[PDB]
Amino acid sequence: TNVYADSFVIRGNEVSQIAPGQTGNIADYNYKLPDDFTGCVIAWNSNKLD
Amino acid sequence: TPSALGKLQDVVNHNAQALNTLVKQLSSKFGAISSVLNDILSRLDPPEAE
Repeated sequence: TNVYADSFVIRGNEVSQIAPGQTGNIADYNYKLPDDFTGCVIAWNSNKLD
Repeated sequence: TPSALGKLQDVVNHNAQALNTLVKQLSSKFGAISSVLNDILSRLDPPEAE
């Protein structure tokens, strides 16, 4: 029905924080996912680009 | 003879025993790591504590 794509770059090891029910710096201050989140998470290495 | 009202005594005895075992069933660990919901919520993340 309505699909939205978010884009953000993190320090790599913080990929575990982008998930429902997770806590941390990015999870609590920058980007938080609700417990009823229904979607997909796509993360790849960008050490050559960014 | 105190054993004249044995039926009326056993009725409330069985009722109290059922209440006691229903209370004790809360201390059971039905495949979980603990019988307290607060401990499970504080130890594991929501996706795993579900």
